[PDB]
Amino acid sequence: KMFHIALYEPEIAPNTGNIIRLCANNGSQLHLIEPLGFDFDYADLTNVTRHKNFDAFLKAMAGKRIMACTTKGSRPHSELSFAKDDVLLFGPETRGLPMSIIESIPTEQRLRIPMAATSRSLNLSNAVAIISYEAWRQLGFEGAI
Amino acid sequence: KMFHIALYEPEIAPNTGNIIRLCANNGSQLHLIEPLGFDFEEKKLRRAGLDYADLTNVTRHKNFDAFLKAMAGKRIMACTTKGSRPHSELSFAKDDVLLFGPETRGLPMSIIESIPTEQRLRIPMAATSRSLNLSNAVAIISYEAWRQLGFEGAI
Repeated sequence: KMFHIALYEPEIAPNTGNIIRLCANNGSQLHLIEPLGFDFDYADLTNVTRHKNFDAFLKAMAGKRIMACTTKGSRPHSELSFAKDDVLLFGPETRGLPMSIIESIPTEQRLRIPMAATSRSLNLSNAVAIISYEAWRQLGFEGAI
Repeated sequence: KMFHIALYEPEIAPNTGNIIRLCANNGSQLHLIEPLGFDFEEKKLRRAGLDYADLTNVTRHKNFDAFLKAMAGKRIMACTTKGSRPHSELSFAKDDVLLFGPETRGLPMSIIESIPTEQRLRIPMAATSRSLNLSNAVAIISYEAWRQLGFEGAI
């Protein structure tokens, strides 16, 4: 696997469906951190790991570098130096990551996607796509045909 | 102002909802080339969490000929699997057009073969059997292009 995409308590089933397919496209593992806000190709499901809670997730990822998507004390995603086996952690669609999780992540590991003057947020699946494909670009798209 | 995102005959309303957000976020104009596979019903933007103020950056074109007249003189990149070079290998510039085929079909051959090979873009893939969701493909290519221009217009 190139990267670990981690979704904290995701809300909207279609976004998670899109992210599962995206993870097959960039060669990444998806991690769903329960509780999920909806019910849970078969080859596309061999790339998904469910974790009972955030603590179980941390144990399973112990030793990996965790990047969090947040606008609090973050740089533009393209300014971080990504590496194989990085974890890319995303908050749910309507709330973002809780402060207790954001505070446990150093500011050097916080990333945001730049925005123009517009009040609308990006769809979560598109945000994962932009961040994971920027990270993959930095690794010369290792494993692509 | 930044780029022109052009969707040829898009099929699925939620993808277009996502791409409206993408274009508002990077300071781009969205171009919908009819026929579309959905309307812009009040009820339809409602389900997308959007309204008509979000459509101030959207242009509808009656057909591809109308689109070409409107884009007269602009550089047109085709985002296609029958593309030659990865999206990140092209050098983008302000006012570039990024043209995407619909969800289930590619662009017609008359469009693809009329575009120089060096302006045909593909997104690298681990698994080539599966295609990218159209909203994700737009996101990847438009934000790579915006990165090359130092995210001009971000706040």
